[PDB]
Amino acid sequence: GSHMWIGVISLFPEMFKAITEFGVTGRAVKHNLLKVECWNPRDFTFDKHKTVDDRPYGGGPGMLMMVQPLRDAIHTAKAAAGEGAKVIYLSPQGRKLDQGGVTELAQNQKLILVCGRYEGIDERLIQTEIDEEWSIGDYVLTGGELPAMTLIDAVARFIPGVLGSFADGLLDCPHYTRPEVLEGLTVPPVLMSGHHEEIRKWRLKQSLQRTWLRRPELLEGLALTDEQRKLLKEAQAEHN
Amino acid sequence: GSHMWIGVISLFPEMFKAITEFGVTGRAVKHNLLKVECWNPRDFTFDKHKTVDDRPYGGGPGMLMMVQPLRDAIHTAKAAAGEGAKVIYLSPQGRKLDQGGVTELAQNQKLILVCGRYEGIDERLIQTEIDEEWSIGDYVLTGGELPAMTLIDAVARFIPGVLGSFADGLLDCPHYTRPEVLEGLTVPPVLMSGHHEEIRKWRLKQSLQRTWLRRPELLEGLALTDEQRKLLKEAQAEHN
Ligand SMILES: NC(=O)c1ccc(NCc2ccccc2O)nc1
Ligand SMILES: NC(=O)c1ccc(NCc2ccccc2O)nc1
Repeated sequence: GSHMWIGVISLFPEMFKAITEFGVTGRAVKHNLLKVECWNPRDFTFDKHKTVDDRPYGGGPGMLMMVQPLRDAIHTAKAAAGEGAKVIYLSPQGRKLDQGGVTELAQNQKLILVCGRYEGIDERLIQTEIDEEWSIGDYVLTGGELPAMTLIDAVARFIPGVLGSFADGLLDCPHYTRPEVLEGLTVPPVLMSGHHEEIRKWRLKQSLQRTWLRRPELLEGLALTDEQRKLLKEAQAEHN
Repeated sequence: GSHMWIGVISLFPEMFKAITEFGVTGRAVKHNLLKVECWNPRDFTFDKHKTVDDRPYGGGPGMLMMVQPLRDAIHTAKAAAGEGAKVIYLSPQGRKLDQGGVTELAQNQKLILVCGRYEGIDERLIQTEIDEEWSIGDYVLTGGELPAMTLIDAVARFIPGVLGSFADGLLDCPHYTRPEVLEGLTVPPVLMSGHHEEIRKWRLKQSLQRTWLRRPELLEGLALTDEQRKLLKEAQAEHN
C-alpha cells in the first residue's frame, strides 16, 4: 500500500541482513511492505584490486571513499529508483535525527542511503549527488551502515501493516508483566484494578513525571493539555 | 591490551554478525581486541513453544519481554563476565548517548548490553538488574539491537589498535580527493599548496564555520582557543 523502497550504497551490503532477515523489519521485507536494495561501489571499480578508497588532498592520516566507484554506484541506484527518490548521506555533520524527523523522512516513498566509510566522501559529491545530510546522533562510528539501518528501522515503523508514548512527546511510562511480585517488588495496584480510566491517568502521570525528572527540556517543547498540566503538578507535588 | 568484552542479551543474536564479521569492528573481533558474546532468552525458556513475551498488567496493545527467560539470560551473562561488568539497557528513556558519553563507556573493560523487544522490559528488572539506561537518540526502533551495535561500534574505536574532528568538539571540515575538478567544482588551492600550516588553519577555520552555521549550540559548549576565536571571527566576517 504505502510501501517503501530504500536503495542503499554500501561497501558492506551483507550488514543489512541484520534488518532484512530478522524481526519486524524482516517481516516487512518478506511481506513486500519494505524493499531494501543495495549497490556496492566495489562492483563499480575497474582496477585489478578493486580499489574503493583514495587519499585526501592536503594530506592527513585518513582515507576517503574513491569518487569514481562511489559516484557510479549512486547513479546506478538513482536510475533504478526513477523519479522522486531523495538521496540521503549519513554523517555526524548532518541534521540530527529525532522522531519528528523520522516521520518527515517516512513521507518519502523512495530513499537512497549513502553509507560512508573511512573519513567519508568528497565534499563535491555531497553538493552534486546528496539531497539531505542526516545524523543519528552526536557520536562517530566506523561507517554509515548502522546509521542507515537505524533510519530504515525507524521509518519502517510508520509503514502501515508493519506494526501489529513518544507520539505525544513524552518518555514512556513504566510497564509491568508477570510475576506479581519480583524480588520483593510489587506491581502498582492500579494496574490490577481493571479500572481503565484510572490506569490511563496513572500511565500519563508517570510519563509526565519521568519526562520531568529525566528529560525536562522535552517538556518545554510541549503545549500541555489541561489534564497533562494537572497530573504533572500532582507529580511534582508528590516528589516534593 | 586494553581489550574489551561485551556481553549481549538478544532475541536476535545473528544481527550482531553485522559488526562481528565486517569492516573495522570485524577486524577488531578477529584480532581479539573486541569480544562480543551473545545470550538468547529463547534458550532459557522451558515451555514447548519457547515463549519469550508476556502481557502487560493494566492492559494495553503491546507485549513485554517475558521476565523469567530474560532474567535467567542476564544472570548467565553476569556469571560469565565475572566482577566489574556494567549492565546497560538500551531504551529511548535512557541517558542520551554522545561522544563524551562514548568515551565514558569505553572506560569499562566489560559491558553487558540488554536488548529490549516489543514494548520493552519489566520496570522491576531495570531496578534489580540494570546499572545504566542509555539512548542512542530521540527516536523509537523495533529493538535494542541496532542501538547496542551502534554503542559497540562507537566504543570499539577507542580500543587501542582498532583504528589504523569531533575530538575538540567541532564538526569535521570538508574533505577532497581525486579528481582535481569534479563537475566544474575544483579543490581549494590551499589543499594543493603543500603548505602544512596553512592547510591546518584552513581546515580548522572550515570546521569552526561549519559548526557555527549548522550546529551553533555546540560552539556554546566550548572554550575556544585564541586561534579558534580568531578564525571563527574571520569566517563570520566573510559570511557577512
Ligand atoms: N552520527 C552518525 O549518524 C554517523 C554517521 C556516519 C558515521 N561514520 C561514517 C562516516 C564517518 C565520518 C564522516 C562521514 C561518514 O560517513 N558515524 C556516525
Ligand atoms: N533510542 C534508542 O536508543 C532506542 C532503544 C531501544 C529501542 N527499541 C527497543 C525498545 C522499545 C521501547 C522500549 C524499550 C526498548 O528496549 N528503540 C530505540
